[PDB]
Amino acid sequence: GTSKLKYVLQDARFFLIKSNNHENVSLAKAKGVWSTLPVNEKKLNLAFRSARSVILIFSVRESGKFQGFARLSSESHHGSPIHWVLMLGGVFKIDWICRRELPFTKSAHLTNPWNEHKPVKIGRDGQEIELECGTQLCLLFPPDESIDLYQVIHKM
Repeated sequence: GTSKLKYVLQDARFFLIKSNNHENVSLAKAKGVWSTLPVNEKKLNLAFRSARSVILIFSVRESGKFQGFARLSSESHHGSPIHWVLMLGGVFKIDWICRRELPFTKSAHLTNPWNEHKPVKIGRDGQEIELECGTQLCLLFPPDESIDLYQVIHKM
């Protein structure tokens, strides 16, 4: 069902994360980590302290799709190096909420007030997505029955 998902997204903040290649998103899915340029690292650390949940919604450039979404479980911290394909700051730990894809064609009815009401697929890496549009975007994804949000809820 969708009820634990809606609970996780209650009063959350949402950020569009753009990746240049699929390999980086695959690494993030396997290891539960993300890293970003310093301008976005500061924004996400501020958001992590400000909100019950901070959700990163991932899209690989030119793919025409989002590749899933995850919740920050930590602020950034400077561990085992990660063989990203590229200056990058610290490492955020993340819990995946959905590892399934969603095509941009399916989110055409959602506009982001914090980016001039352009379709939510449009935005620079780090663009914040307003609460309502972000919640509806996350609910469009196909359910990921491999994930149990019980442990995610316990970290909030």
